[PDB]
Amino acid sequence: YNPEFFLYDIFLKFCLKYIDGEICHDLFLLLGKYNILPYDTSNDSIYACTNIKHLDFINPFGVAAGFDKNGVCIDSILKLGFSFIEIGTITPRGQTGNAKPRIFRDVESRSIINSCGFNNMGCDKVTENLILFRKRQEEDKLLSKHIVGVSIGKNKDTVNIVDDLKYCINKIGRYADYIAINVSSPNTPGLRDNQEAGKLKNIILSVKEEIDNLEKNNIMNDEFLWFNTTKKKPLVFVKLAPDLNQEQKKEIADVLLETNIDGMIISNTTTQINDIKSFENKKGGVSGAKLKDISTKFICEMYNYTNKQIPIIASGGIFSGLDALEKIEAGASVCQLYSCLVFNGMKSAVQIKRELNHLLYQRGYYNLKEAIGRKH
Ligand SMILES: Cc1cc2nc3c(=O)[nH]c(=O)nc-3n(C[C@H](O)[C@H](O)[C@H](O)COP(=O)(O)O)c2cc1C
Ligand SMILES: Cc1cc(Nc2ccc(C(F)(F)F)cc2)n2ncnc2n1
Ligand SMILES: O=C(O)c1cc(=O)[nH]c(=O)[nH]1
Repeated sequence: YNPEFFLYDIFLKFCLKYIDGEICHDLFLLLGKYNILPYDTSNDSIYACTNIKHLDFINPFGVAAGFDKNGVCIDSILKLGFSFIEIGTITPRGQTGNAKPRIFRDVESRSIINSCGFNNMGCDKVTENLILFRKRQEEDKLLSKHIVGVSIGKNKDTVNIVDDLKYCINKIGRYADYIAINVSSPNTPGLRDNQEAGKLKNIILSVKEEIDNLEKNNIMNDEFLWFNTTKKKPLVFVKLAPDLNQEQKKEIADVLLETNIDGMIISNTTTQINDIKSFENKKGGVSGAKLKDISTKFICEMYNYTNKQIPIIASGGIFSGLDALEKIEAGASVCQLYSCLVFNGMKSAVQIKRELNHLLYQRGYYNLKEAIGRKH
């Protein structure tokens, strides 16, 4: 460990006590931007590698979407010891999002509620940011093999979703290792942009198509077209809300198999939790420990319904190595953390990786890839 991490966690716990949540987030994004945040320079355990198709993760931990919506702070967040980051959700046109304050924490239950409503600087500006990250990456030893995914969304104003995605893909696809389609947020009407199997099916196919076109259109060899990490075309993921009945779930599984989607992110925030007293007057989706059991259960179901064919990215409610293993044995290949960072601070990646490494050894597993879906 380090004093650096120690000093910052005191600082962060202080901010947690006094300051508004969104103000804290921005301050830490700002420290990152300025590169005063601490680095995890440790070698990751080779027995904790993971992959989704031919996309390779130096470790099983990344930061979920909504954390660095505008890609202002990628180098620093990655250097906290994460293998990947999912920037966005982005929109073609920048939006203010809903009225502030729109992030509320509950320390006792280690949980968050939000109604940001896709605030972001918009596709063009964010693409400029990612471009600059990619150039920084070519000369930053700590960033090599690190993965940046991009989460893409419809504008609140907009009538048609596909058009919005196509635009995003056209602008930012060249710089992405994967694309995350989310139709799972709370906070855009209504309540969840539709994932109607026919709708979703239509959505997924349009996305792959746009990506394919970029490959066709460009005259360059892949080494100079894909200005990303993998040097190949961005994979396609879809992020699902956990607020669906068992039938809606089975119908979605078919669609993912039908379209041969590269992976699924399970899951987004939920609107089905009331136990939080602080949150009673509040609007939006809930994150953190209260989501943990719900989202795990959801991982299991979709793992079964897709016949284990389709790779899973786990979110959220994961704070410990134990929480991580529970997601992995349910059928998840990689894990994403949001809430843990707010709760546990700068050290989350370092701590969780150690915790998982120890736990993998004490359960007799040889490597991480052996534990994926081992509850069946
Ligand atoms: C403040 C806030 C903003 C979020 N913004 C997005 C977003 O822009 N796109 C997205 O797909 N998920 C977003 N999420 C959902 C997270 O990516 C994640 O799936 C969820 O928090 C569950 O993980 P956790 O329990 O570790 O927090 C957001 C969550 C919160 C807390
Ligand atoms: C205290 C706090 C912090 C914060 N986010 C935050 C940002 C960055 C990092 C860093 F990457 F630095 F770890 C850690 C935490 N939020 N977000 C909503 N409420 C928050 N309250
Ligand atoms: O931008 C938001 O408000 C938001 C998006 C999302 O996908 N999930 C979430 O909880 N909030």
